[PDB]
Amino acid sequence: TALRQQVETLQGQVQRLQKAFSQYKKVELFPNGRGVGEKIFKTGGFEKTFQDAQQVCTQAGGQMASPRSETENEALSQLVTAQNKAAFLSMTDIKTEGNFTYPTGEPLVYANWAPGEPNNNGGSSGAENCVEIFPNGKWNDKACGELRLVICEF
Amino acid sequence: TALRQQVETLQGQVQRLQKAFSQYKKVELFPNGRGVGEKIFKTGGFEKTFQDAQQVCTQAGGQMASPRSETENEALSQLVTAQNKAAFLSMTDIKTEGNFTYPTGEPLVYANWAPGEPNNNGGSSGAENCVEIFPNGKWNDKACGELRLVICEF
Amino acid sequence: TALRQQVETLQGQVQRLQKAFSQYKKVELFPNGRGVGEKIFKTGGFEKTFQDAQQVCTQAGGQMASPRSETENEALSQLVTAQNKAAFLSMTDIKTEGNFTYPTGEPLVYANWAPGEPNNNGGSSGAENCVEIFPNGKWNDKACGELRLVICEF
Ligand SMILES: *[C@@H]1O[C@H](CO)[C@@H](O[C@@H]2O[C@H](CO)[C@@H](O[C@@H]3O[C@H](CO[C@H]4O[C@H](CO)[C@@H](O)[C@H](O)[C@@H]4O[C@@H]4O[C@H](CO)[C@@H](O)[C@H](O)[C@H]4NC(C)=O)[C@@H](O)[C@H](O)[C@@H]3O)[C@H](O)[C@H]2NC(C)=O)[C@H](O)[C@H]1NC(C)=O
Ligand SMILES: *[C@@H]1O[C@H](CO)[C@@H](O[C@@H]2O[C@H](CO)[C@@H](O[C@@H]3O[C@H](CO[C@H]4O[C@H](CO)[C@@H](O)[C@H](O)[C@@H]4O[C@@H]4O[C@H](CO)[C@@H](O)[C@H](O)[C@H]4NC(C)=O)[C@@H](O)[C@H](O)[C@@H]3O)[C@H](O)[C@H]2NC(C)=O)[C@H](O)[C@H]1NC(C)=O
Ligand SMILES: *[C@@H]1O[C@H](CO)[C@@H](O[C@@H]2O[C@H](CO)[C@@H](O[C@@H]3O[C@H](CO[C@H]4O[C@H](CO)[C@@H](O)[C@H](O)[C@@H]4O[C@@H]4O[C@H](CO)[C@@H](O)[C@H](O)[C@H]4NC(C)=O)[C@@H](O)[C@H](O)[C@@H]3O)[C@H](O)[C@H]2NC(C)=O)[C@H](O)[C@H]1NC(C)=O
Ligand SMILES: [Ca+2]
Ligand SMILES: [Ca+2]
Ligand SMILES: [Ca+2]
Ligand SMILES: [Ca+2]
Ligand SMILES: [Ca+2]
Ligand SMILES: [Ca+2]
Repeated sequence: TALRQQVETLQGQVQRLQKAFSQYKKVELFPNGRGVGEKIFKTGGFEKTFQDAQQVCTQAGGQMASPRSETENEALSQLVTAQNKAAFLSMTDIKTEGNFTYPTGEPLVYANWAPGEPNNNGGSSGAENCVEIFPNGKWNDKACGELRLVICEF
Repeated sequence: TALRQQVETLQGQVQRLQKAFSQYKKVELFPNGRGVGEKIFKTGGFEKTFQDAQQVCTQAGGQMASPRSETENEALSQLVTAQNKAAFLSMTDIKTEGNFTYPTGEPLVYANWAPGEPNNNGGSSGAENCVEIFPNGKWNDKACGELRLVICEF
Repeated sequence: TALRQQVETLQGQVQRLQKAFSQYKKVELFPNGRGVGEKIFKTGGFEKTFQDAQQVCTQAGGQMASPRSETENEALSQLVTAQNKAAFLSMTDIKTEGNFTYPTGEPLVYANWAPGEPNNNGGSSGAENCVEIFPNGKWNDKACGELRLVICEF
């Protein structure tokens, strides 16, 4: 009976927590984050080389963005559009040229290459083994040593 | 009895959640957010026309700021003061000139017009049917096509 | 029995809350925050005098940073490194020259003074009674009237 009073009080605390949490997720993601399913993408609003971006995302507790669907890709395109800066994705063809994989090593389940890309031609930058996403959502292979918007996936 | 052990464990988890949540609300609102009652105002730190600001706030899961009291208005004034940029509020007199309403269509329950305002005179901008808030908290009717600080209400 | 169903449902809600909360802490701290133990440090990304920084942190619900260990100090150094701007710490020697204390008045349990510091010589700024932290983590006594990165502790 007293136990009953305790779980009804827990129900009220839990529901208030859920309400307040729904609100603070929306507050937190405004404006530099987007949620898709269980994933959250968030930009730090600065640019780094691919290598430094990788360290930054891991150190923060996440990883670089691996868009596995149109919906996830659109969310990233929304972030780079707002920031007006193209962002590095997680994927590279470093192990095998022309074959872009996630950092786990599996092949892409989704791809949105711009016309003509990937082309592995960064001019004076040499080969292009990383991937940038444009405001329109399209992808281009870019040299990993370039500076691009950092977006992390959590 | 075992059930008793389970709710006492729930009590501990709930309380730790409440403690950590109180802290992460303060962390999140620092420095671009303010809480007042059940409302949270947060600025994105960029400027947009009223129309674009409306889309941005809705898309993010909220709406534009509708200050219904002195306390809510002060919180907004704190945000525009920090950003040093005047912000659009939610209210317009688009439906009826001189009669400012919330987006629901109800009349203001609170108003803080600067001296002489509203005046519906944006010079070359034409009529003024939206509302900007100044660092001092005072209001001026401004053309909706101007760019002003975006603050959203959640 | 029905009570049993209610606490098992609470267990599921609590665990989902804990999972989502772990994720939104990491999202929130990226990139301007760091957690150490029960503390969270977060920079606002602007500069203020020591006096104004104190007001800002208190008003936000926290206080200025009081690094009490190497780990806490490193977290601050990570924030000023990212921002490329030295930050004020909480400690002053205002009450007694050469004796730096926390705002509670207790002496430092940890210190990381740069070589030669503290020296109480701000040139035209006069005496130096506050403390700045550099990107390398080292400390220098600086005049309290200077503008430095604002980091708050929550
Ligand atoms: C770029 O480089 C990568 C790395 O080598 C290559 O990745 C491979 O892509 C192929 C083609 O789609 C893919 O094969 C398909 O796998 C599907 C899923 O089932 C497979 O994995 C499960 C485990 O999750 C196994 O239990 C299944 O039996 C399948 O096992 C695969 O079998 C093949 C031999 O038939 C073997 O070569 C693979 O190593 C092995 N994979 C794994 C993970 O065990 C199937 O439904 C479908 O029918 C295909 O078999 C394969 O999984 C990828 N390999 C790896 C290592 O991930 C790309 O081929 C290459 N090129 C491109 C264009 O991306
Ligand atoms: C600017 O433009 C707007 C839109 O037309 C006008 O808004 C109206 O403001 C008036 C004046 O304050 C306001 O009337 C007061 O309403 C108070 C609340 O009670 C009313 O609403 C409840 C429901 O919440 C009803 O159950 C009550 O019976 C009241 O109903 C109102 O009755 C009047 C006729 O007497 C009718 O014209 C209204 O449409 C109707 N409102 C609603 C929502 O049902 C009362 O305590 C108080 O005594 C006043 O009656 C009225 O509610 C506003 N109308 C709307 C559509 O929201 C402004 O008049 C106009 N000018 C300014 C200066 O803002
Ligand atoms: C800069 O300015 C400050 C402010 O005056 C001075 O702070 C003092 O530092 C000393 C030296 O370390 C420190 O004394 C040590 O305290 C340790 C902890 O135990 C003391 O506090 C507990 C309560 O938490 C008491 O129950 C203990 O009995 C100790 O009490 C202290 O006793 C001394 C007399 O023996 C007395 O003068 C203190 O006021 C008193 N402190 C308190 C808080 O009650 C001990 O383990 C250790 O053996 C030392 O005694 C002392 O606590 C600090 N005082 C204050 C007010 O915080 C610095 O000396 C000065 N210089 C520097 C270099 O920082
Ligand atoms: Ca390549
Ligand atoms: Ca290319
Ligand atoms: Ca008007
Ligand atoms: Ca006006
Ligand atoms: Ca001094
Ligand atoms: Ca000095």
